[PDB]
Amino acid sequence: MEMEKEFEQIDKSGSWAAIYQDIRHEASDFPSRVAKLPKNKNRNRYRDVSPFDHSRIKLHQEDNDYINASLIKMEEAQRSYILTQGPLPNTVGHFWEMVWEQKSRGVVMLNRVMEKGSLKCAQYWPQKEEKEMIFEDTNLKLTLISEDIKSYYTVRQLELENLTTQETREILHFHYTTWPDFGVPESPASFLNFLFKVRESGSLSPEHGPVVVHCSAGIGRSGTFCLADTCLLLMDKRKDPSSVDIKKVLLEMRKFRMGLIQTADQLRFSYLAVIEGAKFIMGD
Ligand SMILES: CC[C@H](O)[C@@H]1N(S(C)(=O)=O)[C@H]2CC[C@]1(O)CC2
Ligand SMILES: CC[C@H](O)[C@@H]1N(S(C)(=O)=O)[C@H]2CC[C@]1(O)CC2
Repeated sequence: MEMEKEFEQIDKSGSWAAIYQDIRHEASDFPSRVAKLPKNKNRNRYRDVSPFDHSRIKLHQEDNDYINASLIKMEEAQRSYILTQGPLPNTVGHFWEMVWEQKSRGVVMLNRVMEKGSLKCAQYWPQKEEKEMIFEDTNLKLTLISEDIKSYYTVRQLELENLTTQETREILHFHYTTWPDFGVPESPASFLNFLFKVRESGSLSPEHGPVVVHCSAGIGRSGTFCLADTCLLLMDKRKDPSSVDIKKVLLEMRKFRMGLIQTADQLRFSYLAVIEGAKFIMGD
């Protein structure tokens, strides 16, 4: 079926939970043996969210190459994404090592450091220009260059220096600051505006390594971001945009990381975002 009318048909019939459970039943199951080794327990935020072995990002280190991060490679859309958990106190150096080694331009953050009165990820970037951060375990230096605070999101320019080689690179930090502590946003308008700002920066384009996107577990909000982006790109590329099947795209993405889209409300919100986004592209 088309998307917008399949949407109203699920709303009128109130069957979002049944649709979402079907997706959960059909989703891929691949091994995640490296994630479950005892030496990696303090590298995982949640015991039930792990990267598959076949798609995990490897650190370029001979001691321990493990990080909780997955490469999502979308062949028809010609887009790749790295989805990862919010960094932990003992993985902030690994996080920036990955950004460096994978040649990423942008980092997309969809959570606040504290939500619901609890810590959802480490404070992993510097908050003042004159107070830079040094990660001694991976030999990297990180400096805040500029910050632009808007009503729904903040964009930061950061300098990452590899202290071994003295090479430097500019990294863009895109921080969506207004996702509610409970539920999903009422309108997708600010989320779409944010997606378009990431796109306009070059961070999603083939001349760079894959964008790094995270929330707390790296599957819920993060899944919504890449699902919406890929669906909109496919609608632009194909002769028949009504042929894009958001459930099929989601199942393709779940070949590369488990659990993408965590609730039926996140599934409905993803439909809403793609539907509204397709009207603005036209092109309007
Ligand atoms: C009551 C929670 C359900 O998951 C609701 N469904 S439901 C029953 O299928 O209509 C959708 C999405 C989330 C929701 O609260 C609002 C409409
Ligand atoms: C080619 C990877 C580098 O050798 C990494 N650095 S780095 C970024 O150049 O400082 C140190 C040593 C080993 C390493 O993988 C992790 C920390």
